[PDB]
Amino acid sequence: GDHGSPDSYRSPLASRYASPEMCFVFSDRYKFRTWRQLWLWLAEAEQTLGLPITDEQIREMKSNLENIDFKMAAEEEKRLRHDVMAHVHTFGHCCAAGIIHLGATSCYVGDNTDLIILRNALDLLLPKLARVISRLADFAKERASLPTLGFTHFQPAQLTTVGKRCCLWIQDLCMDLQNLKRVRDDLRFRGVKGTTGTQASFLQLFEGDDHKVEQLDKMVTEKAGFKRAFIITGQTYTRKVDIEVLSVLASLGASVHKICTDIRLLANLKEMEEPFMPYKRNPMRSERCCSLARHLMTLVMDPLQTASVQWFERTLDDSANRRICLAEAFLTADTILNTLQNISEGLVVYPKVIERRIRQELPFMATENIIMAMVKAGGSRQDCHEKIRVLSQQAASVVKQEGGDNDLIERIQVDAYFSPIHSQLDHLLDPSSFTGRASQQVQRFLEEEVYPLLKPYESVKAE
Amino acid sequence: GDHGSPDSYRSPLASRYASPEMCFVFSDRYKFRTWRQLWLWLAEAEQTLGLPITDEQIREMKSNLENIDFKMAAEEEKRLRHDVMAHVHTFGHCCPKAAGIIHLGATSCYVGDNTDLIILRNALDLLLPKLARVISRLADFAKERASLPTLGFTHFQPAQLTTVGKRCCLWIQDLCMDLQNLKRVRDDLRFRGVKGTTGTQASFLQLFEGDDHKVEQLDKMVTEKAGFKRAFIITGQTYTRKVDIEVLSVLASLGASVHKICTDIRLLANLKEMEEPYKRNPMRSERCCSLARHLMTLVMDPLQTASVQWFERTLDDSANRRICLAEAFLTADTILNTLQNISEGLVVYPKVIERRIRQELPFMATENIIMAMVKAGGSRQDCHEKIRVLSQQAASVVKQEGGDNDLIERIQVDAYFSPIHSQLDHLLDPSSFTGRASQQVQRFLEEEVYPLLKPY
Amino acid sequence: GDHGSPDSYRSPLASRYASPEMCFVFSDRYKFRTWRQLWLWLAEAEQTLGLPITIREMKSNLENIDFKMAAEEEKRLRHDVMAHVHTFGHCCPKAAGIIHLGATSCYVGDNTDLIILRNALDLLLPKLARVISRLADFAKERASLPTLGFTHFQPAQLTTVGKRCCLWIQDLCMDLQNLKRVRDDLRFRGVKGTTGTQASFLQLFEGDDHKVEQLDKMVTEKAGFKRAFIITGQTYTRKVDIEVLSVLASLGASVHKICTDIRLLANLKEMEEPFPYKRNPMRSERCCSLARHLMTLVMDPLQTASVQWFERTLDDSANRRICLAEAFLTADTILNTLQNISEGLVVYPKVIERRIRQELPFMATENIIMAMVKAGGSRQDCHEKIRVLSQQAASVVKQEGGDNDLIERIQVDAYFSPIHSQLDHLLDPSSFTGRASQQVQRFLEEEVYPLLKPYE
Amino acid sequence: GDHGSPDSYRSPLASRYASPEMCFVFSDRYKFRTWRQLWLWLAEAEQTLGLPITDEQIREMKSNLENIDFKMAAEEEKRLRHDVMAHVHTFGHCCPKAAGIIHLGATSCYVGDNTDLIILRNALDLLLPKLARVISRLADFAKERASLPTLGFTHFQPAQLTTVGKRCCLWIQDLCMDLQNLKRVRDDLRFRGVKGTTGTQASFLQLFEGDDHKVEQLDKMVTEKAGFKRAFIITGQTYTRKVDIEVLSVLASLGASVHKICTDIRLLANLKEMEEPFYKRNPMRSERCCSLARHLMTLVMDPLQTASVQWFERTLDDSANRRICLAEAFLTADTILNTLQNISEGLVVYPKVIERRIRQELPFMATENIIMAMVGGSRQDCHEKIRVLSQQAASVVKQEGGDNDLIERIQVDAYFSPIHSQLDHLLDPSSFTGRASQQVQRFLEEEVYPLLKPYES
Ligand SMILES: Nc1ncnc2c1ncn2[C@@H]1O[C@H](COP(=O)(O)O)[C@@H](O)[C@H]1O
Ligand SMILES: Nc1ncnc2c1ncn2[C@@H]1O[C@H](COP(=O)(O)O)[C@@H](O)[C@H]1O
Ligand SMILES: Nc1ncnc2c1ncn2[C@@H]1O[C@H](COP(=O)(O)O)[C@@H](O)[C@H]1O
Ligand SMILES: Nc1ncnc2c1ncn2[C@@H]1O[C@H](COP(=O)(O)O)[C@@H](O)[C@H]1O
Ligand SMILES: [Cl-]
Ligand SMILES: [Cl-]
Ligand SMILES: [Cl-]
Ligand SMILES: [Cl-]
Repeated sequence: GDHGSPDSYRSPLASRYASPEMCFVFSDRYKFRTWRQLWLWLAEAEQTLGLPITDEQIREMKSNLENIDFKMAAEEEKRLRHDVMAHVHTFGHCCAAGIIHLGATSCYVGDNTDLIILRNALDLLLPKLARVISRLADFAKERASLPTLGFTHFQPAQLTTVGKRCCLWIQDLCMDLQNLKRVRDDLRFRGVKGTTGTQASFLQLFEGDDHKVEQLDKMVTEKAGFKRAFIITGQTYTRKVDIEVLSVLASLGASVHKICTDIRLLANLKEMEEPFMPYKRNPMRSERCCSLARHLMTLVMDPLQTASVQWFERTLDDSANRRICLAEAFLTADTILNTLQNISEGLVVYPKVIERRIRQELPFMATENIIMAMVKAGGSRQDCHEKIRVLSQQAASVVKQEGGDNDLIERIQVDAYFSPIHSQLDHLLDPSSFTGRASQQVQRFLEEEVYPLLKPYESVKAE
Repeated sequence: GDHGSPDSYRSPLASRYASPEMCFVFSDRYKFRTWRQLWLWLAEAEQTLGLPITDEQIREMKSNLENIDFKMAAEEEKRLRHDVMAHVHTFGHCCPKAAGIIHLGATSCYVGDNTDLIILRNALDLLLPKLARVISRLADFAKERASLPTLGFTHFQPAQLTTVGKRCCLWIQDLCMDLQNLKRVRDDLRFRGVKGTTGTQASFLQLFEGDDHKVEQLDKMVTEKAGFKRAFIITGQTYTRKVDIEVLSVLASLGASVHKICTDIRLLANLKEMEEPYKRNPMRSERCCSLARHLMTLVMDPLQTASVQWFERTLDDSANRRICLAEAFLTADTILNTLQNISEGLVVYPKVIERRIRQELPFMATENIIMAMVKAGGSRQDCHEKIRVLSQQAASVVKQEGGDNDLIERIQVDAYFSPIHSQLDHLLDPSSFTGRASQQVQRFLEEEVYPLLKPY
Repeated sequence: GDHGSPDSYRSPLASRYASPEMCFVFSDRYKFRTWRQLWLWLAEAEQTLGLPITIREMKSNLENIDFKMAAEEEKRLRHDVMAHVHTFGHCCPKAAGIIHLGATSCYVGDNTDLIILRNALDLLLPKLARVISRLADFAKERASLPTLGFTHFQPAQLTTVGKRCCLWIQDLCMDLQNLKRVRDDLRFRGVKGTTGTQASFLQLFEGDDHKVEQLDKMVTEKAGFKRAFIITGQTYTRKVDIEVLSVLASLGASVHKICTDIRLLANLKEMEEPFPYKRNPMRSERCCSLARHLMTLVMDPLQTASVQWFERTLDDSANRRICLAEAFLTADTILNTLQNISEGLVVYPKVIERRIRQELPFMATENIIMAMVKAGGSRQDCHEKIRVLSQQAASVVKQEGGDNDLIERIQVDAYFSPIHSQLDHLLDPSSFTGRASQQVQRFLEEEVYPLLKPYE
Repeated sequence: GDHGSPDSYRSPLASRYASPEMCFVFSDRYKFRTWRQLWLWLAEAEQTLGLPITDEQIREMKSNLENIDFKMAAEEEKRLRHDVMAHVHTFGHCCPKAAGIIHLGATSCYVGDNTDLIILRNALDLLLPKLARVISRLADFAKERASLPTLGFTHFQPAQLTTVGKRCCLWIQDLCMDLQNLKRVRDDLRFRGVKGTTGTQASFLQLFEGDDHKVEQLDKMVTEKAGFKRAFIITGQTYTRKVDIEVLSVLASLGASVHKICTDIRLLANLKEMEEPFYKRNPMRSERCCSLARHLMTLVMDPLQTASVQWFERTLDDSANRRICLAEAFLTADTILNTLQNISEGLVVYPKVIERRIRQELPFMATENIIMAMVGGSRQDCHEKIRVLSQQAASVVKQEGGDNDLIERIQVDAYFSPIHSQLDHLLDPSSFTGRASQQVQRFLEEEVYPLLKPYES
């Protein structure tokens, strides 16, 4: 087992889905290395502020951040039924021992690690989402002027373009990118707060010096790479934070489910397919994204409920739930972005299928323009409307009652009434003349909104 | 290793929480051995109904149900991008004589769906006795404490006395509703059987040269081999994903029951009236609420999934079900194992309970005091007013001074209540305020609980 | 006015969606009438058990509800049940003293909610049965009409229009069984006192437990319920609300799936909702919209039950006013709308036929190979030859936007001369539907009609 | 009547809970007045950009924005089975000159969607001041009570003392995050504008005879008339239903905050340490807040599911759901904030009840400082001797239902002779509250007051 024995349950998010990078962020090695990192930082800062901590103690700790004895820690945890003290012991064993965790409570490691993990998990998602957006934007640009049947109520509607529709998709994902970046940036550090949030043990440690306590809190926050620490906590950071993070993943799920549902419907229509020659192909990656996106939406109710029933300075009914929902929300989001990147790399378009479908539907939407051209030729709008209405009903009935191709244009051609227009008919039915401002909209959107958001991710010159 | 390297995420449900039995039911070994079992049962039934399958082919399959080369299946899935096809191939590799007849006529869901149904039913069967055992233990506690008065709480404020056992029956009753729900869903679970790519059995009909009777026989025979009483007549490719709603909905409701019970226990621990088996934290109860919450959340997965299945099925159910079905059962198992341990060891502190009743009961006793004063030949009008002023004073000592409730002491030295003084002991006997609590416990256990547990 | 002024928010469920019958079940008039009806049943039973009571000015004033007075009382007391005892007592001067004799507020509040829930289920059941019956008529009508099967919303082994309708019918039949079980299993709260201990009643009957049990039996029987709880706190267990809204949520999932399928078939022009060029399946869209809210709402009672403390907390009350009515008014609307969709549902066989003509040839190549082998050809060779023609046809379709000409390519090819005479029969769509039509028949005879018989 | 007759279901959110102002924002009068406002603005802008619309047509529409014939609209809707077309016809009745130009070029969503956006923003602007007031009132209380020791609770068991004001800061902090969220969502809300049937503006482009600049300017002009800084460039028929998730998710999070705060107050009410403003009193307002906050949380699943299954340029399966969830979420949030303002206005505290509970629990928390004070004694010996006294004190409390007599046991014991002199001082409750008071002062100065300064009036 690197994901373990097949003789016991193994989470598919670990064993089947998420990237090894995100799997590692939520691994026990990452967690426990981070606990040691935090104890190292507490030591460093406690020394600076005058506590009795030698340079030598700080070096032996720094030298053993990664040398974690998991068999030992498991045995100690089993005996003490307390994970942090088990790790204090184990870290002391290879180390500095008497001053590890000096003055701190358990959440100094547990809760601050959770915050580092959440932020690092966001930092993994962000470039992946930007890559998907960038890949879709290339597609939108390429296909900006390609007419395609519009759909409202999934019924034929005013033509759009393949690239304009792709912009609906991109825009939602751009809102996600802004949301994730905001949440990542605004995440605050718990810091040093004590059992109930009052910093009592640290205040005793610093012999009543409130300013040394405030300095320590700022120092560990800065070492952890956070710009801001909470002033106010109970035992832990407010679980409202977990709602904020999972809500943004839930809304990302909704965007992806919509996008991948559209692609599935386009695949049925044979207009677009997932990246690669068999005649029948199933949109399995999009089906998978929808399946996983749904679980992201579902999971938002976990942190909403948890926060709602936290009592006072903390109840421990948050712990098991968070171990599952935070890790699994991010493993799920990771998988979805990885798959969606793959989807976005070489979407297959069939312009001749799209054209055929337009040829079958457009004439029903062209009748106003035909009416205008007759009236421009000095015809009667009224008479023309009545006549064209009857031809259209007849064409529609051939389609449904006979299962034939649409013959409206043929009907108009052999009708002498429309003789003043027969020479304009090809021009009047040119699909590019029905797509409104779709291509211009693509260009403006990409220039004004999409590329500026992508500029921090970019990662040839005139000479 | 067994649970994997510490360099990946490892589910807490596997490594921390659930029993080995439930973890085994949701293991890849059990899943794939069951795929092979289903292929064996298909071959046996098909041979019986006249298809060209040999005893040697059958013996080969039977001999290799557990002999699963997980490495080969992983490689072949990477190549084929199809999990069932990968396992058909892998099973044909260790069963070369049988290779050509494995999966004959079937679509992938034949093994996938039917195995999930077998797993769901077996998971229900592990839960049901554990739930019965929790109910039995709480029933014993309820009988033992049926007559033990305790302060009633409405709005979490002092109310008409109950008994420790009577309150316990609130917990038990919800859990009995859960036992009944789980049993009904278990007994009512139908097998998908043999249905074909779109549910029409077209492949099987062709194999049997248009003999509809043989197709129906095949469906009956695999169903019976699988230990199910009934198969669907109607399916698309999959069994209706409405089934997953039915199963996870009863688990969600069980989560709500547990969350409430364990909330009350956590409050009782604050009150120092009851504890789980000087600072002592109700951590098992906290863990149960925490996991019960997840059980409730998960119900939204199958509701959504079934709502957007298109036609004879879409594959957007598959990843989701891999996550939620196992998680729901592992979560439920864990709660019931933990609740078993809580139920085994509940400690009651009667002296604390009695102290609290003595602090609160005098304020609820004023009516009784009036009636005795009245029957002694006193003014219902005047006795109310006299007692009300003493009560206002006593209430101020409690809230304004943080003092003990001295309402009875007040009445004892007030001569207007002379007719009543001899009776005060008896007028404030907490046993006389519990209404029918203890009788309710006895009737409930005899009429409702014991009969439900008799089968376990 | 009847739905109020347009200058405030008015629920669309009342003003736009639900039937007047369902609206009236969740009306204040129905609610407060039932309060008085309960008060009459309480006084009647109390008299039969010998309390001091002679009932007719109560039975007189069941409908004579002075809403103006009651609102003034409630402002004054900030307690709805208190307000209506005073009001009913105002118009009932002869009985004011004996109204609510012994009871806590939940005697009217909670039992009325159970009466309302059961009456609401009783409005839904016939509606659901009727929809099922209409869909069954349609399934039988179209049992043999071949239609393109769909998995992943890609072409798959043919089904029939009627067989696909059976997928929809089955999910609804499960809903009908669920709704009937919950209706039949609903227990009355009866007479239970403030914390569930019947202390006030025990007192009233001077310690006679038997009479308290009898009273409880009597009011339950008067309310038309078979069974009361033995065990309650102040209220019936809010687990009941989970059981009810969960079955509604599952109904929403069924309906959302069915109406999604209809919307897809509407895009394909194979089906249309009953009678401009553009035809939109707006009733099916509305059903999906509302079904979605029905699934959403299950999280309300789940959360509520999970955080009820001890013998009850009042944080259930506002929530239940919203979610219970809304769930039933939503479900009423969906059933009404779905009935309307079923009535005149339009099928276009020639559209269905044309699409099968475009897709079936790609699924027919195995049968053509078999016919050629039978004519003494190589399986392998024939496969290669038909593969090249199939790729040509697929390119016409996807690369050129043409009609599928595979059958024509085979017809004009001399290699396939041994089966040219058989092609028309080899491509007969009815020969590709497997057991679809027989399954419709078996399902309707064994499962649907027996289920509907009781609703005849 | 005003909320309708008692013979039908009447939403309790209208009839029983929400403020009349929020009820008005989600009323039909407001909705259909706003549809008319949007039609007028469209006509003004189109006229300016050169379409054949006259001043008297504009004046006619302007004169009739409130003159809504609801009976006629209902009859038209029963006839047309379409709400926007019914209202176009009905407006055209009271505006006969303008009738032919009402809705020119627009699709139905031009009024429906833009009105919803105006409504969401106006609803957000009604909540924000209410939330600010709650925060202010709690901040006042937190400052007053900043140094009042009270038992800390983890796992709802005795823990290191906090203060009444510090604990209040937990509540205030969550609500400040809500205030920031609501403001953000409000400020970032974009207008749908003029987009056409599938969002391509084809109809407008043709009206302007192919002049893209005119189409772009029309969209800008209506957006500016509606008081929005920014319009979408990209839409289908509708604004993206992701917007509805963004708004209801912030409301759901506020529900979570409120549920937690009011759960704490209900627990304090049990302990008799704090009560809601004016012997047995029930925290019924806090209970109702929890009840409604729960519904606000539940509602988040509606928009999530809706957005997830919107096909292409839109499907109509959003419409009925949005009629219910958007109004209800806001009417629920309104009610909660109205009630919470009342709860926050005069919280009752009982210091002597608080003090007694601290006296019962603090000895068990003070044992470390006793050992420190003894340690010129022995850390090992003092710890073993103090342990047995704590076992004796704990069994009195639990097994015998008595008062905590640990301090007495120490006082009588000759061993602790050298510490008896300082025992009162060692058990001073203010010495156990850590930095609670200072944390409150810094929080209020740094984080809360600056957030509230924009709401001074
Ligand atoms: N106040 C606390 N803060 C942090 N961890 C705790 C606290 N109390 C107990 N624990 C430990 O945290 C872990 C919780 O386990 P679980 O419920 O499985 O997440 C166990 O090791 C507990 O012993
Ligand atoms: N119609 C089908 N029935 C069963 N399994 C399928 C079907 N189509 C594809 N699969 C396979 O099902 C698995 C789905 O993977 P996941 O989405 O990760 O659960 C993949 O290996 C697919 O190739
Ligand atoms: N124990 C109780 N049983 C029944 N109703 C109560 C109880 N306590 C208060 N009430 C009333 O129940 C109603 C709750 O209103 P709401 O929270 O708006 O549903 C109010 O009129 C309360 O005064
Ligand atoms: N494409 C559309 N855009 C806006 N409204 C529409 C559209 N199609 C239909 N409607 C109308 O929108 C309303 C939807 O009503 P409901 O489904 O009850 O919310 C009905 O009056 C419909 O006729
Ligand atoms: Cl700390
Ligand atoms: Cl099968
Ligand atoms: Cl009662
Ligand atoms: Cl528009």
